[PDB]
Amino acid sequence: FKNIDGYFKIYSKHTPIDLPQGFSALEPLVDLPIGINITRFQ
Amino acid sequence: CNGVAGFNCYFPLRSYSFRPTYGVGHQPYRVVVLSFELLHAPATVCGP
Repeated sequence: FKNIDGYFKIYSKHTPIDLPQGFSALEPLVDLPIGINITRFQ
Repeated sequence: CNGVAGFNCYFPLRSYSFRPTYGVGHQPYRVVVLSFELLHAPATVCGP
């Protein structure tokens, strides 16, 4: 999750298998023109 | 006026009672107003 230049960007990746080894890039999923201020999440 | 009509107590509404028999400059006009915003913004709405 990133928030830059008034845009919210979400990248995602899924895999069927403590964190595993190996390399696997994440592909872009969604961009949103929301333009708010973000400081905390849950 | 204790919530009742009377002298100096007028209901602030008035009816139109539109009829097809009025003059040309008397029938109701259907009006719309479109307002834009020319500023720096994400610019969600844009033309074809």
